Amino acid sequence: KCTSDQDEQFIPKGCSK
Repeated sequence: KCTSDQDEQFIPKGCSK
């Protein structure tokens, strides 16, 4: 997930991957 709760400026390792 890219957005988790709310992480608009932050995407984790594996989101767009």
